[PDB]
Parts: sequence; structure tokens; C-alpha cells
Amino acid sequence: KKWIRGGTVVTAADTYQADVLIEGERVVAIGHQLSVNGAEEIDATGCYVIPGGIDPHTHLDMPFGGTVTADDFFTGTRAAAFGGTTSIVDFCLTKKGESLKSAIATWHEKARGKAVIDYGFHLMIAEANDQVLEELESVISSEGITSLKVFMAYKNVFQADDETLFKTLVKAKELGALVQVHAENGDVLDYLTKKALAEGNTDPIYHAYTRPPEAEGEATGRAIALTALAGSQLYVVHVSCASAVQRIAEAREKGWNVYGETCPQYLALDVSIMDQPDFEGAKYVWSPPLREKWNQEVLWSALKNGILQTVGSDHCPFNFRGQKELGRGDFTKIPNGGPLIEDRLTILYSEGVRQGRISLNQFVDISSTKAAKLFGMFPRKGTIAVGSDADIVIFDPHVKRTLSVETHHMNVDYNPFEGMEVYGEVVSVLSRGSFVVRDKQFVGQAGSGQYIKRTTFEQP
Amino acid sequence: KKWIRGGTVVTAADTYQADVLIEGERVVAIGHQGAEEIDATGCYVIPGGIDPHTHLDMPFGGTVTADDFFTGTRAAAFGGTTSIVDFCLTKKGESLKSAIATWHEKARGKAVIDYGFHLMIAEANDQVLEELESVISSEGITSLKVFMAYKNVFQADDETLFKTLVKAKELGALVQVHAENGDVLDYLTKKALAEGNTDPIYHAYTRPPEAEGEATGRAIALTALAGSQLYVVHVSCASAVQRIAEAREKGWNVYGETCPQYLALDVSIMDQPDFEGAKYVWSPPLREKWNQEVLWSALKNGILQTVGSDHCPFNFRGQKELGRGDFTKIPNGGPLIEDRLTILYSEGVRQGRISLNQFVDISSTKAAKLFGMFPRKGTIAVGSDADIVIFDPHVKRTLSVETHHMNVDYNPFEGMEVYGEVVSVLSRGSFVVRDKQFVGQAGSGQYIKRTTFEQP
Ligand SMILES: [Mn+2]
Ligand SMILES: [Mn+2]
Ligand SMILES: [Mn+2]
Ligand SMILES: [Mn+2]
Repeated sequence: KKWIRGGTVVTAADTYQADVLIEGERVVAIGHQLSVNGAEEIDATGCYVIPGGIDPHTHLDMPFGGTVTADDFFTGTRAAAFGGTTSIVDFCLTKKGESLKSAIATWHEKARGKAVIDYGFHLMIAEANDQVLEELESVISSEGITSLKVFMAYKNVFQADDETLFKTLVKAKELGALVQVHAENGDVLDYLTKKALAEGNTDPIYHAYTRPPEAEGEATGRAIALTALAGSQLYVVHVSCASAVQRIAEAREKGWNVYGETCPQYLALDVSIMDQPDFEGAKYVWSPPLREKWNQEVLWSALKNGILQTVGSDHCPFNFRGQKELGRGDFTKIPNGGPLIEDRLTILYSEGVRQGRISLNQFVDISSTKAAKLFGMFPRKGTIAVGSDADIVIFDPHVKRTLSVETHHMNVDYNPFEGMEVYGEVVSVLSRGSFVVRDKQFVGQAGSGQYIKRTTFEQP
Repeated sequence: KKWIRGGTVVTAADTYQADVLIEGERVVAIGHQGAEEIDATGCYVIPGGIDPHTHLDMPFGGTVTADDFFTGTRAAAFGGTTSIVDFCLTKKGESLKSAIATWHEKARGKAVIDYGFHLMIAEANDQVLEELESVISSEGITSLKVFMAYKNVFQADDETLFKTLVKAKELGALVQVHAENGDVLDYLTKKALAEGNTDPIYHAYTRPPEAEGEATGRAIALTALAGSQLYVVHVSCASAVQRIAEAREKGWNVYGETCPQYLALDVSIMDQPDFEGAKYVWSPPLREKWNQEVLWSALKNGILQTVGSDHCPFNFRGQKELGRGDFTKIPNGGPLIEDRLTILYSEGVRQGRISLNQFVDISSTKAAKLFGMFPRKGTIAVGSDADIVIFDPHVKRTLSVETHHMNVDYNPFEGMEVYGEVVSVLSRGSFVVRDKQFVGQAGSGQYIKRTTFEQP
């Protein structure tokens, strides 16, 4: 038994002052004057009390290049916890000619004992031959997985043809699974990529100009069209640019079940930061690339008027030295990815709520709740109500602080928002009503995290 | 020397009454005040049809298209058209020159009217990208079909599609696309068989408009990315006109074509008892009647700008019969070459959807300027080849197999009451048809070597 009193609680809907009362793992009662017989106090006067961040886009301990992502399931989840997030959903990668159960098995072992907070998996689909379509039944029922990434880019590495894409959409309809897509046209990027090399433009900046917004717009559009044709449901990850928001809007006007996600870097960074003398642009090499500043407003507007509806990290980080160095000679060999898991929550807060782009209630919805409802964790996660796992987060909105590698908790040598002056700070984080962070101290234990078995798809 | 007097001449721009004067193969002077007279009092005098979408003597299935380059071009001439552009099909692992060679031989001696070639592109590996220079300079070819559908038969991936667009930019070639998503159609197709829906009607429901809208959108997006120029063939539905419109508003060089069947027929005609729907099996399929208005509006306000037949005909007996058991085997195609000109007239001008001037532009001129045959073809001016057509707008007549000139057992517009009739057709100032008689000779037709791309 724990007792948070003094807090102003904030959810996707409600904003009120009251004490919450946790017993075991779950919130149990909310109000004035509860029955707190002999239970641990926690003072939350002055602070906001909010549900835990859910971060539906994480690639922890992944290979990309012959090298692996810096954070593991321990370093990763900890950093998430530090930066306000209590539950992640990671991308289980399948390898053509692939026991689907054996890939999953691998991702479980990658977590077990390391993870401090709760976590779930998405399942990547490489080919959708008869073999794989069969296995999908097992996984949705037994293995607690009900969402499915298809990459339309990374040619000869992860890329899938329209066939795979469509068969997977129609199955997903049949089984009740959200399909997700990395919507860029591999084929046009490969050509532009191999051409820019032909001409000796090897700098990291040419990572951005070799995958123009027109190519995201196109694949997003395409993936929407098949979803329409299949009668299925879509979640475009990482929308970076206006060309795609346009395509998502358009479909959601015709009432189809299309969904959208950004990340902070597209909300808070632009291309100009890559044009930088020495290898400094490799800090920003990730896909889709950073875009022109015009697009930040459009992305924001979309979140605000409910056109996009979740925010993830796409945390996939690599060290500037040694790792992002593989590829001094050419940008194709820069492993693509950023360290974004930690600051996410608070940049949403500081740049968004605090400068009047979204409401405080939307900030929760956009970082926590809506991601639970799409990925079938609701109401175990993503809210403060009676029954809900006690994934609470006390949050002090008055602190002003500068984001930095000197002070962050991810296991990497840089921070893409290095130097950003920012409001808000994570005081304490509970996961199923146990401290992971207290007064900004790691009091958690490795292995405490539990796998979340998600339910099948249901609108919002 | 020939002398057409009494005519009211009609072009893409002009409408006036005057005598034109042909000498040799070319119009030579026009105006008021020992040469062969031809009376055109009462009739319209207009430039020859150009039909930029023909598949004459083509294989599809293990069978071939009914009309050859003789029967075909004659029928065109009968129905008002003087110059065609046919689709030279390339096979993977393909001497590009040898494919062309084959398409020349298919014509030589058979063709009665003038003709050119498009070049199909199957793969755009280094080999083929190299050859393309020879062809655009030497072989007179400056337009290129890539099919995005017919999986494992003609279909190209986005790679081939993009490379070709960027090369086209580089050489000055119009790229053309058949814009349906092969992949989604294959699934829907093999699924509709799984369930035992083998009637010809399921040809239409296995390739919904959404899939044309998609490939159209897609092929437009690459064009933007390549800075190259596009011509979507056969736009059948609103989903694609939408996509074309949108790009043209942003000022890219995207072009659009329909055919009469999509202006004048709808799906309901397929739902018909016995194998009668197979008469309408072709790709894209007939659409709901809502779309005909949208297509017509586009032509009118200059969103689409050309009209072709996609003439690719097969006999209802024996040939269309190939797939009584299942619609995948029905060779996809219609007999559309002959009536095209006059359905554009009667349904379009006559019922007040287009102007008389636009009728020429939409059937003749604009196709010349996009395919690089202008001003040799597609107008009545001093210098232009005398591909004239005397045209009587007052005749009422019923379109029928009993009376048509294509070498096939049916007519898809069979029974349509229609205004207008082709009296006489000149090709380079020689009669191909006189007072509705075939006075032409096989082999008289000449290959037209087209120039590179330039706007409009
Ligand atoms: Mn991605
Ligand atoms: Mn990702
Ligand atoms: Mn076609
Ligand atoms: Mn065709």
C-alpha cells in the first residue's frame, strides 16, 4: 500500500486534485479522505500526477549493420523510466525462412532479467508466404502479439513487396491486428543512394537529400490505399513531413481506420542541423531523415486536431565514436538511428503544452493513453483509474533544465537535443506500484519488468 | 493536285469556311479563290484522327489479336483515323532493336495509313538503358510504356519505373504507364477463384478503382521525383483523374488519356446471363456510370487531353471462349478503333459536353504534340501532311457488327444510335476511303519517326 497525496492528477480527459491510493500493483481508490490504514506516504503537493509514458516504438538491443544498438533491455528501459516512460513496445525482427516462434523466443530472452519496466513486442513481417500466414494465428492468440511492422524501405535488408503488404493487411483484418508500416519507397531511395555515391557525395548530409519527402508521401499513400482495399487498419509510424500527414488526413476524412505517429525529433529538429563541418551530421542519421522546419508546424497541428494520435521514440541508438564512425567514407554505412527514448516525454511537455500547441490533457493522450488503446493494453496501461496498473509518474513542471549527455541516462556518448533549455522534470516513477525512480534515483531492479500480452484491435 | 472546296474546316483552334488545296502529299494553300476536285459542301473538313493506343497483331494468351496491321489500319481509316501509334513489346533478355525490327515487319506491306511505335520496357538494367540512346536518335521512337500490372507477364517494379523516368528525362522521352497495382489484383484474382467466382463479371470486381488511383498516384510521385514527364493511359475512374488533376495544379508535366468505352459504357453491361460479359473484358475494367461525367469534365476543362482506342480485339467465339471456365484466361481486350472518332463526336460535341474545336484537339491534335508528330500530323495547315477527313455530321446511324469494318465478330457499342459518318479519308493526299469505299492499297502506310518531347 502506497498513498500519493497532494497531487493534481492529469489524464487524457480529467484534471483534478485528489489523492490516489495504490494497493498491491493497482490503483484502488481515488479521492478526498480515503482509508489509508498504515501505508507508505509519498508527497506530491505542487506536482502533476500522470500515467506512465508508453513508447510504442523502440528497437532495444537490435542489430543494424554488423553492429548492435548501444542500449540493451536494461540500460534502455531504465533511461525510459528516468525520462517518464513506464511501458515500451519493441520490434521483434523476423528473418526470411524464419520460425516466427523462434524469432519471438529470441526477443523474450533479450529482455528477461534485464528489463526494469513493462514491455511488449511488435512482430516484423518479412514475407507473407503460406508458412507465415499460418503461424500468425498461434502468435496472436498464444504469444500476446497483435501488431505487425512491414518495412517498405531498407532494400535487401527488411523491405517487403506490395504482395506481402496486402496479404498481411487482409490477414490482419481477419485476425484483429494493427498493421504498421515504415512508409518510404525503398526502390527510389536505393537509386538516389547509389547515384549520390556515383558522384562522390558521401557526407552524412546526403542521407537526407537521398530520401526526399515525396517518397514518404508516396509510400504512406500507397499503404493507405491497400488498407482501404483490404478493409483492414493501419498505423503509419514516424510521420516526418507534410506530404504524409496530408495522405493520412485524407483517408481519415473518408472514415477509414488509419493511424499516425510522430517522434520528438521531427517536432523539435530540422535539416539545417546536419549541414555541419566535421562528421557532426552523423548524429542525426536516421530514417525518415530530418526535414525542413516548415513541417514541424504541420505535424504539431495534426497532433492537436487529432489527425496524428501517438508519439514514440524510435529509439535506436549508436555511439558517435566507433559505431556512427563505421561510415566516415559513406553515409550508407552509418547505422541509422537516434537516442530518443528519455527526453521524449518532456519535450512533448515543454515544447508542446508549455508553448500552447496542445492542452495538458492532450499531452497525456498523445504520449500515453491513445497508444494503449491502439495496441490493446487498455486499461491495464495508459490511465490513472481504479483497476489500472500503478504506472504513475510524479512530474514537476516548474523546473527549468538543459538537456545534455553530461546529465542523461542512456548508454550513448551524445544527445541530439544537447543544449535545449526545457521545462519539466521527472521526480518519481512507479511501475505496478513499485519505485523504479525515487527523487531522481535508480532504486529499481533489473528483471522486474513483465511482458504485456496485448489484446486484438478495437477503435478508440 | 486535289481541291477540297465547299467545306467548313475545323481544327483545334479555328472554324471557318474555305477551300483547301493539296499538292503532292501536303496542304499547300487555303482560302478563297487543273486539279482533282472533291466537293465538301455541307460537310466538316477536319484533320485525321490520331489514335495513340493500338495493339495490332499482338500476342496475349497463346493467341493473337484478330486485326493485323492491314485489317486494323483500314478499320481506323473507315472510322476517321489516319495515323496510329502501336505498342512494340519487349521480352526480358531482349535485343531492343530486334523487338522493334519485329514490329516493323508486322506492318510493312500490310499498313494502309501512317503509323508509329511506342516502346515497352520490361526491365531497365544497364544493357537496356544503353540501347535506349540508339532508339531515340536512330529508330524515331520517343515514348515508353511500362506496365505496373499483368503480374509475371508485362509487369515492372518501381525500380524499372524510376530508372526509366530519369532516363526519359535525360533523352527527352514521354513515359507512359498502365496504372494498376499488379500485386493487389493478383491476390484478389487468385482469391475470387478460390471461392469459385469464375464468371467474367468478377474481372471487374477483382480490380477496383482504388487500385488505379493508387498506381496512378504512384507513377505521378516518381515523375515528380525524377523531374520527368508522364502520360497515364486509359484513365477509367475518378480516383485517377483526381490524382492527375492534383499534380497538374502543382505544375508538373503529367498527361492523361481516355478511351470511348469508359466514356460510353458501364459495368452493368457485364452482368449478363450467358458469356456475354466477356465481350467487355479488358483492363482497366468498365466502371460505374458516376465516372463517365468525371472523365468528360476532365476532357472539357483540360485535365485529360487525349483519346485512344486501346484497340486489342479478340473474337467472342473460340478466342474470348478460351476462358469459359475462368476469367483470368479471357484475353483482355476490345475492338474500339473504328467508332472512337464518331462516339467522341456524337456523345460529346452533339450533346454539348465539348466544343467542336475540342473534339479535334481531343482526338487528333493534342496526341500529335505529345508524341512528337506535330505539325506533320494533327492539323489542317500549310505544310501539314494531307491527312484530311470529310465528315457528315447530319447522318443518323446505328453502330453494329453487321456494318463495321474491323475483322471481329462483335461490337461493344452494338445498337448505339449515333450522329455523324466518315465520307472520305485522305492519307498524305491519297484516298484511303472515298464515298465510303475502300480504294486504298495495302503497304501504302509509312512509318512516322517522331521527335523528342516538348510541351503543348
Ligand atoms: Mn522506422
Ligand atoms: Mn523504427
Ligand atoms: Mn493498357
Ligand atoms: Mn494498352
